[PDB]
Amino acid sequence: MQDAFTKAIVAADLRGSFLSEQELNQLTNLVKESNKRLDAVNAITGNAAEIISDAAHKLFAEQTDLIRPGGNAYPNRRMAACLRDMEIILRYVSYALLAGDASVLEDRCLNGLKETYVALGTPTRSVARAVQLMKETAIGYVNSPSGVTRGDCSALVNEAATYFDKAAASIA
Amino acid sequence: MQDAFTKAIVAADLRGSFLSEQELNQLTNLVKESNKRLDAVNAITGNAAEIISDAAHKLFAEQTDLIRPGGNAYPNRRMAACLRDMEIILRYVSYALLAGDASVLEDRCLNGLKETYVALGTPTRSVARAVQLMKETAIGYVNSPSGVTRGDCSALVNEAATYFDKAAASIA
Amino acid sequence: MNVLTTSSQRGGKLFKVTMTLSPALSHHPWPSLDTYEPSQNSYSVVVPLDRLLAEMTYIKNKGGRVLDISPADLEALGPPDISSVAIPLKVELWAKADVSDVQAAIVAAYKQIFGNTYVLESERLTSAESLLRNGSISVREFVRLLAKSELYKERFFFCTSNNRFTELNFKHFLGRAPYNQSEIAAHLDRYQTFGYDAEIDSYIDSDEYIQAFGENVVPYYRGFKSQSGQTVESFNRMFKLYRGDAGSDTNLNLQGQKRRVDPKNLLRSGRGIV
Amino acid sequence: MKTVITEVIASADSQGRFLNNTELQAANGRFQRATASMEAARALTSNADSLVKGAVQEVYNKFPYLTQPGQMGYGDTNQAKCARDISHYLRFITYSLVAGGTGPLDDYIVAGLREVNRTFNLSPSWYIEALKHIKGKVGSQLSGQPLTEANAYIDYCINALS
Amino acid sequence: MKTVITEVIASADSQGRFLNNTELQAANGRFQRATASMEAARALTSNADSLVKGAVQEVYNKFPYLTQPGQMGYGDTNQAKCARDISHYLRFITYSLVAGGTGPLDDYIVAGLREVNRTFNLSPSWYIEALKHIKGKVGSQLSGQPLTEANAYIDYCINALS
Amino acid sequence: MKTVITEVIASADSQGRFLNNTELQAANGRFQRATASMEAARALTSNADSLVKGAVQEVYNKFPYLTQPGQMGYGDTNQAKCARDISHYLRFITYSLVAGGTGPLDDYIVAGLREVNRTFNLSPSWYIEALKHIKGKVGSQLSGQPLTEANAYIDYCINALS
Amino acid sequence: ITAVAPAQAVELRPNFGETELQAVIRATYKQLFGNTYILEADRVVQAESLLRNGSINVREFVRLLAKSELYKERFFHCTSNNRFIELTFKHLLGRAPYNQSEFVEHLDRYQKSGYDAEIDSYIDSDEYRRVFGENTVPYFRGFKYQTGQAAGVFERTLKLYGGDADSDTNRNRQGQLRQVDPQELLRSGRGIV
Ligand SMILES: CCC1=C(C)/C(=C/C2=NC(=C\c3[nH]c(/C=C4\NC(=O)[C@H](C)[C@H]4CC)c(C)c3CCC(=O)O)/C(CCC(=O)O)=C2C)NC1=O
Ligand SMILES: CCC1=C(C)/C(=C/C2=NC(=C\c3[nH]c(/C=C4\NC(=O)[C@H](C)[C@H]4CC)c(C)c3CCC(=O)O)/C(CCC(=O)O)=C2C)NC1=O
Ligand SMILES: CCC1=C(C)/C(=C/C2=NC(=C\c3[nH]c(/C=C4\NC(=O)[C@H](C)[C@H]4CC)c(C)c3CCC(=O)O)/C(CCC(=O)O)=C2C)NC1=O
Ligand SMILES: CCC1=C(C)/C(=C/C2=NC(=C\c3[nH]c(/C=C4\NC(=O)[C@H](C)[C@H]4CC)c(C)c3CCC(=O)O)/C(CCC(=O)O)=C2C)NC1=O
Ligand SMILES: CCC1=C(C)/C(=C/C2=NC(=C\c3[nH]c(/C=C4\NC(=O)[C@H](C)[C@H]4CC)c(C)c3CCC(=O)O)/C(CCC(=O)O)=C2C)NC1=O
Ligand SMILES: CCC1=C(C)/C(=C/C2=NC(=C\c3[nH]c(/C=C4\NC(=O)[C@H](C)[C@H]4CC)c(C)c3CCC(=O)O)/C(CCC(=O)O)=C2C)NC1=O
Ligand SMILES: CCC1=C(C)/C(=C/C2=NC(=C\c3[nH]c(/C=C4\NC(=O)[C@H](C)[C@H]4CC)c(C)c3CCC(=O)O)/C(CCC(=O)O)=C2C)NC1=O
Ligand SMILES: CCC1=C(C)/C(=C/C2=NC(=C\c3[nH]c(/C=C4\NC(=O)[C@H](C)[C@H]4CC)c(C)c3CCC(=O)O)/C(CCC(=O)O)=C2C)NC1=O
Ligand SMILES: CCC1=C(C)/C(=C/C2=NC(=C\c3[nH]c(/C=C4\NC(=O)[C@H](C)[C@H]4CC)c(C)c3CCC(=O)O)/C(CCC(=O)O)=C2C)NC1=O
Ligand SMILES: CCC1=C(C)/C(=C/C2=NC(=C\c3[nH]c(/C=C4\NC(=O)[C@H](C)[C@H]4CC)c(C)c3CCC(=O)O)/C(CCC(=O)O)=C2C)NC1=O
Ligand SMILES: CCC1=C(C)/C(=C/C2=NC(=C\c3[nH]c(/C=C4\NC(=O)[C@H](C)[C@H]4CC)c(C)c3CCC(=O)O)/C(CCC(=O)O)=C2C)NC1=O
Ligand SMILES: CCC1=C(C)/C(=C/C2=NC(=C\c3[nH]c(/C=C4\NC(=O)[C@H](C)[C@H]4CC)c(C)c3CCC(=O)O)/C(CCC(=O)O)=C2C)NC1=O
Ligand SMILES: CCC1=C(C)/C(=C/C2=NC(=C\c3[nH]c(/C=C4\NC(=O)[C@H](C)[C@H]4CC)c(C)c3CCC(=O)O)/C(CCC(=O)O)=C2C)NC1=O
Repeated sequence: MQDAFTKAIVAADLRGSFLSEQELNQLTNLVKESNKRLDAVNAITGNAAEIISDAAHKLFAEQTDLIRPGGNAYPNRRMAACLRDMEIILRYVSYALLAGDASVLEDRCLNGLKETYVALGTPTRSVARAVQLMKETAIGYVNSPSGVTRGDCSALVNEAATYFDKAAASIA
Repeated sequence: MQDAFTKAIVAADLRGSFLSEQELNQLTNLVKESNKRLDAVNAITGNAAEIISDAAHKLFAEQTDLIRPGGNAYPNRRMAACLRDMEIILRYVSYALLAGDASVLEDRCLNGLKETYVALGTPTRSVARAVQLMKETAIGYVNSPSGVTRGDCSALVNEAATYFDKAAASIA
Repeated sequence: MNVLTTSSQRGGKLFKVTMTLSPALSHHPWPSLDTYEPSQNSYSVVVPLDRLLAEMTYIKNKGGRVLDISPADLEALGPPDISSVAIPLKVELWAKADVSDVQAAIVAAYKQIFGNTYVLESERLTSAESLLRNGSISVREFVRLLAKSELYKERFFFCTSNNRFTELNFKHFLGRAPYNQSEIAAHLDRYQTFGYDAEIDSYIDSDEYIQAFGENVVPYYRGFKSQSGQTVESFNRMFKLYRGDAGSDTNLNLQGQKRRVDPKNLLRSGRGIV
Repeated sequence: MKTVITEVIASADSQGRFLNNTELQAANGRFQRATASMEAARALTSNADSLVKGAVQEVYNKFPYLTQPGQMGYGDTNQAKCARDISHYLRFITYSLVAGGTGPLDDYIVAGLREVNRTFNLSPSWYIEALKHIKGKVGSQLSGQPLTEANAYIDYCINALS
Repeated sequence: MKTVITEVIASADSQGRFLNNTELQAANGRFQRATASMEAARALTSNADSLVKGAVQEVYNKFPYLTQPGQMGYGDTNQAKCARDISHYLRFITYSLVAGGTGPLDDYIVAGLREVNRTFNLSPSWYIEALKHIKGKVGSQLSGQPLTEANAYIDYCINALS
Repeated sequence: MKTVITEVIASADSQGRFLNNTELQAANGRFQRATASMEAARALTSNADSLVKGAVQEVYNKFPYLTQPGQMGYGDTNQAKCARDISHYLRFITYSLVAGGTGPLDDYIVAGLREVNRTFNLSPSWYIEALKHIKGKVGSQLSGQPLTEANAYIDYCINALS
Repeated sequence: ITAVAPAQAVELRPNFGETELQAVIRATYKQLFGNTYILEADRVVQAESLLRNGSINVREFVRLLAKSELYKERFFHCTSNNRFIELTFKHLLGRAPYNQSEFVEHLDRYQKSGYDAEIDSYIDSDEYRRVFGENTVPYFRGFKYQTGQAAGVFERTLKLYGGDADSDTNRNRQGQLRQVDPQELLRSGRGIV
């Protein structure tokens, strides 16, 4: 598994080199913003259930076919599987966010996922949408939390978004 | 598994109580001395091989019967087992030292150990001695290391000793 | 064990493996004789890199045969995107060509006929292109000229079996996969008694070819769309045949020019005689 | 019992390995963090009495019907066992604060929670609402990293109950 | 690759669990400790080569028969491959410093070490002595927690070779 | 303890099976071979004294520096423990000769070898050189199939140490 | 009574129903954790989801459960390393250990390669593969003479199997101890392995 430092190290090694002063300071900056990062990961963990629930309510509000017989979130067994997948993806997105690298998300979650869903008959476009809704709400929480020091978290909100967007793209 | 805090918590709970101001400050002191504790655990880790080796050289210097045929550290297979056990015990002593509690040592290492050795015909008094030698050298290292800030580590040296002494007592 | 998710746990490179097992690995717990499930005749399992050497050794011993090893992450990105080629862009050469109208045709015939392999500039058929430019020959005529060339003979024929050649031929010349086992056989017997050249002519003078391409249209993909007298399973063969925009026919593969359409698969569409 | 210390030791042991710089760095986090944690702990400890009575009442104010006869917020014994239960939660929150991890919560409240609540007809909604209220008031007893810690664990209980 | 961040994530994942206050406290340790680590890294980075030539020579001075003909410290190629190898070690030490764990050392030097050294007739003693020397000189390039870090990883290599 | 006899019995037992012609043919090999083996054994047995002193010295002649002060070929105790160790090897070689397999070598010298040698700073190179020398001299004590047997086992030890 | 073990393994007969899958999941938890209650919150929902999707076999599901932190807390952190090895033989292989050599090899592997490599060593064993395969849940075997056994395994597996109401439960005041004697373990073999 990689994190943002480990990634630097692998690229340096492929040159046969000690880390460039370029790469050093990029990593010094990651340490600089790490308290914000911890709050951002904490924002997701602290509202995981609601993020999934709210995404869910809204997914089925839009796509009332999934909860009809014939639909891929019917009966209870399938809805529980769908709720479970929403949690799994939100979980690996939070891991990537602590790590500063998408690899755990791509390697443990996204790799093969689309082909799984197609084999199952699970409508990937609906799954992509559920991921887009989790993103909206998750970032909502990253931006408006309990008595965190005021500052600018937009860099981290972007990065979190790209992890949500990776997952969506990979699946649709 | 317990650490020194977890131990406090279990005793508090058995009263049905929030931690006593007594117990709170005992734990505040453990946090106070924690940098020293980290150096002490680091002293052992950083010299593990030599601690085992030096204990070993000296054990067989004293007890030349173990390395004769008929002896419990003969042939190579048995010596490797004996060297391995020295490492295992030094390892759980270092864990206890990071934790501030003996439980991991007693539960994962010392529990049943004497009866194992007796079943095997392994002379427990010799094993106890090997543990006493590891203690001497380990503490040596805890007390005289590379450019650590000067201060008093005797409290921690005692506590490390009791973990070595627990193991010895339990085994002999 | 089948089609996978993820790659690694601590970290790995997962490889998925495929074998053919004896009742030595897997058997039912029944009263007699040891048998594995008939549908797990060739079974596949995904193993992280360390357990991999140990697994292959075990499988080979207790009797199995490894059929493949391929990284899991290669195999997770699906099947090709086919949007560029579901419905292509047709290129056709007009009566009085414009000087670069004709430039368009040559680049495309190359790409399509040679199956997207690079044709380097030393390599191009210049005298033949001269002919098309002056109108002495037409686009279909030119298309036949490339096929009988050494460059075509060399990257696609000389180094692979006849099964493969014919399967490539259908893809290049006709744009569609090969529908039947009979098609393969009918062709192999022709090559054997009339030679390579007669056999090449047989796709370019065919009725199927003539309808769709006529004579001034560069052969273009057409097997991702329903056609006539096409078995239904020839639309899955097309995925096996074309591997994406960046894929190509390539004879430079480490393993060499090989198949792509399983012989077993062809028989599913019907077996007769001759 | 899950703490940063027990976790790194568990991970070392399971690979048959001495603690190394990775594991000691981790431990330093837990020790550096103790001050904020333990401030939250002391504030939650001395306000316990009122935090509990505040949350108990809020369960009845949000679910008015509970306090009518024939219901589970009626009579001395139900209302007594309620205060006790919220008190259990606050107690384990302080323990988790002091311990440097969720262990006390995981072992004494989370493991088994749903089975128990389901057999005894206890709705999680009450408990979430008790905790939401406790979270509101703890906004003005603490601030900075002690508040973040208090929040971390209160929210952890709310997610355990959803 | 073992870092505080990867370790806590691994532990969460393996229990199917979101990161909680235990795991985020741990991460803060790694981030709080980056400054000392990265100062050690910069000092070790700029004062580099000579460490290799110093240690290479010391292997021959301590094992004189080494630099004699017919021996493995003789001729340009042996002496070249030696400098390179110590340079590999220092390189991975800096990586381990920057990464927040032993991962780079574990994955690129420790995994397989003995098999390789045994097939190629390379004695660990040389490498330990190279590292003991590097440890002596790093005593005056750094101090405080940067020195402790440098030491942690140098010693880690010496234990890997014993 | 691995011998032809124990191996075939192990293989029968593990298939729940009486010994059959396959297994008895195997045993005949071991019995037919005993004469050459046991001649090697008797020659190695009576020359033991000098084979050991010859190999011990050769370790010092090939690694001259070992015999200087501060080194591991210096003083009565090192040089005593060396003779003993080569004597252990020759002893187990004779046992393996007599036993009809590598068992005695596998169980008493090979299992654990590297761990022990690594903890005690014993270089395999010495031991290989002791054995290479013993192999040189055994060229003129034996010939034919007794020499081949002696060689088989000496070489087996040298491969165990590489 | 150990009426119940003669055994009859349960499995994923290609084309399993959700009821048969839930019976397999309940059987794997009863085997790996004994008669100990597991809260629904403590279940490895990720590993159950992978088995529901057919993406893992019953062997790999047993591997994920034995590597879970719940198994470490109950059996590894609460017992001695020798008692842990006895219980891992009980849970994964359905037998007692054959000789004092198996303990030394497993103790040495655990010390060299850690917890996860020690769990993999039982599951990748040719004994696990030969007798459970990929699709059979682990089950108690020590009541049948098995090929290449040691008669003392029957008595030791009886000592390890206190019956269908017993708990390898880690709370029994004393807590996690040992149950097969070292002296009695030594009869059957003892070697300078
Ligand atoms: C237990 C693990 C752990 C956490 C969670 C942690 C958080 C943490 N967040 C901090 C700051 C902060 N955190 C934020 C975060 C935000 N600002 C906003 O306006 C957004 C709504 C939000 C975006 C994510 C900001 C702006 C600061 C102050 C600037 C800084 O220190 O970087 C600080 C510095 C002290 C302070 O200023 O309060 C800490 C210690 N430390 C830890 O050890
Ligand atoms: C990577 C994990 C980690 C370690 C190892 C660590 C060590 C560490 N040891 C420290 C102090 C110290 N460490 C010692 C230790 C000793 N004094 C002696 O004379 C004895 C030989 C030895 C006994 C163990 C002393 C006396 C101090 C200064 C007093 C104190 O800060 O408590 C300090 C405070 C800064 C300083 O004064 O240098 C740190 C950060 N911090 C960490 O994050
Ligand atoms: C799900 C239930 C199920 C079925 C149906 C099944 C079929 C099956 N038949 C097999 C072999 C076999 N099947 C046959 C059958 C025949 N040979 C002939 O010539 C006849 C035409 C025919 C008998 C009518 C033979 C001879 C083999 C052994 C092939 C070999 O190993 O060479 C094997 C390979 C494993 C083994 O040999 O045990 C499977 C899996 N396995 C199953 O688990
Ligand atoms: C069978 C072998 C063969 C021959 C011999 C051949 C001749 C030939 N020369 C052509 C054109 C041409 N040939 C020339 C040659 C010349 N221009 C001058 O002023 C000079 C007097 C002379 C050079 C010495 C030019 C300029 C054109 C292009 C005419 C145009 O497109 O306007 C064309 C029209 C097609 C094309 O442009 O490629 C043909 C077919 N083609 C063949 O396949
Ligand atoms: C690259 C050079 C090349 C080879 C080697 C080749 C082999 C080959 N042999 C084939 C058929 C065949 N091959 C045989 C051969 C035999 N039948 C027997 O019973 C005997 C054991 C054996 C003769 C010794 C038969 C009978 C068929 C027809 C099978 C059928 O259609 O049922 C086919 C299917 C196409 C066709 O029938 O024309 C190919 C591709 N094709 C090639 O292009
Ligand atoms: C051998 C004779 C033959 C068959 C049977 C055949 C089936 C066939 N149906 C196709 C598409 C299709 N088939 C349907 C059919 C349906 N959509 C629905 O929702 C209904 C349930 C169902 C109508 C009852 C649709 C909608 C597509 C287009 C799928 C797409 O492009 O998204 C395609 C892809 C190529 C194309 O779109 O032309 C094939 C090959 N092709 C053949 O050559
Ligand atoms: C859809 C657009 C498209 C792409 C992207 C494409 C890639 C592509 N690159 C190829 C070969 C190649 N690609 C390279 C590239 C490289 N060699 C190196 O060492 C470097 C690392 C790298 C250059 C940066 C080489 C050397 C070959 C020839 C391999 C061979 O034949 O041995 C081939 C095989 C066919 C051929 O050789 O023409 C394809 C299909 N083809 C396409 O149609
Ligand atoms: C160590 C941690 C721990 C927790 C958290 C815990 C919860 C818990 N609550 C219980 C009962 C109860 N819990 C309540 C709760 C409430 N009643 C109200 O007025 C409110 C609606 C609500 C408070 C918000 C009630 C009324 C009962 C009695 C249920 C019964 O026996 O009918 C019981 C059943 C045993 C008993 O009757 O005491 C348990 C185990 N037990 C524990 O050991
Ligand atoms: C990525 C981390 C990494 C390490 C650590 C590494 C060590 C390493 N050292 C090697 C050789 C070598 N290593 C040395 C070492 C020395 N010679 C001397 O003068 C001194 C005594 C000593 C330095 C202290 C020598 C002489 C060789 C050549 C061995 C041979 O091929 O005969 C080789 C064999 C391949 C080769 O010949 O380069 C490896 C793999 N390789 C790696 O990839
Ligand atoms: C049953 C089979 C068996 C073998 C093979 C064996 C080897 C062996 N050699 C040892 C020590 C030793 N081995 C030597 C070897 C040598 N010193 C020299 O002068 C030469 C360089 C070299 C001989 C070639 C030395 C010097 C020691 C003492 C190491 C120490 O304790 O510092 C020890 C450590 C216990 C002890 O000090 O006796 C073992 C176990 N032990 C066994 O039980
Ligand atoms: C064969 C069918 C079967 C039975 C009957 C069975 C009993 C059984 N009860 C156990 C624990 C338990 N049983 C209880 C039961 C009670 N506590 C009380 O105070 C009450 C008096 C009583 C409820 C009426 C408790 C509290 C434990 C947990 C003990 C502990 O871990 O501290 C355990 C230890 C394993 C575990 O905790 O899951 C077993 C094996 N297991 C089985 O497989
Ligand atoms: C590594 C962490 C991890 C992930 C991410 C994961 C995904 C995953 N989702 C699955 C099923 C599923 N996933 C869904 C999800 C959805 N259905 C919809 O219509 C929506 C678009 C979407 C919810 C937003 C459904 C309905 C199934 C069941 C498909 C079926 O069995 O028919 C399965 C098959 C196994 C099972 O059903 O338990 C896997 C492995 N598994 C994992 O272990
Ligand atoms: C929980 C952590 C843990 C410990 C502590 C442990 C001890 C332990 N030591 C053992 C053997 C051994 N232990 C020794 C140790 C010694 N011999 C001596 O003469 C000296 C006095 C002493 C070294 C100081 C020896 C020689 C054996 C092998 C006995 C034999 O097989 O004959 C065995 C038998 C299994 C095996 O040989 O691998 C265990 C279980 N196992 C564990 O898993």
